[PDB]
Amino acid sequence: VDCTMYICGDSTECSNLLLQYGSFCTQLNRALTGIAVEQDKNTQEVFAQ
Amino acid sequence: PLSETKCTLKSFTVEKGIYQTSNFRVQPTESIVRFPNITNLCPFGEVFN
Repeated sequence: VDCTMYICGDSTECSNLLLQYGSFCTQLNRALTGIAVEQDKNTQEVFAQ
Repeated sequence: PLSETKCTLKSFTVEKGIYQTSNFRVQPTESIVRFPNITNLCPFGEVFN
């Protein structure tokens, strides 16, 4: 999920207000990328041996 | 994109791999509006002429 698009539907003002919260969207995106990498590693370990 | 990835990874050197930098989207040209066909008009003829 794209945090900015999910929180604000292409609203510049909403994005600006969300920016005041910090870097929560970046952390969530990093967590999702790590989850995807973990899934890829899991399937590689399960099958590619 | 090399400099973009350098900004993303907080370093001047980036290792070989894949990294997410940002997101992309397009914008509406101006707008579009669609309304139903004009129905029968009010008989203003018998009122005016």
